[PDB]
Amino acid sequence: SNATYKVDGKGTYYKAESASFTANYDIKTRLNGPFRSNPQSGVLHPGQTIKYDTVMKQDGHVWVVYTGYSGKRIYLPVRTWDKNSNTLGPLWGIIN
Ligand code: NA
Repeated sequence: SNATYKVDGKGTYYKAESASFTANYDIKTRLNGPFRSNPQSGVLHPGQTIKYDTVMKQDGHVWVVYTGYSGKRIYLPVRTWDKNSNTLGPLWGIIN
């Protein structure tokens, strides 16, 4: 897997990707990195749209990363990911 991703020191796969994401559920966002155990930043509600710059795979999900007003980095899970099969669940929103 991950021929066109890189991998960081926590084993998170990442690559640059510029697009928007419109949520279709209340999706919890995280501070610090793409782990559900991290401190919560907040939520996207259905119909809210963010512009992201990086896609990551960690903690059972694909995540996208964007920047808050204050400059902080915010990590948003968008679908499930199975690492051993290299397959993805359905998106929880709309890309672009
Ligand atoms: Na992991």
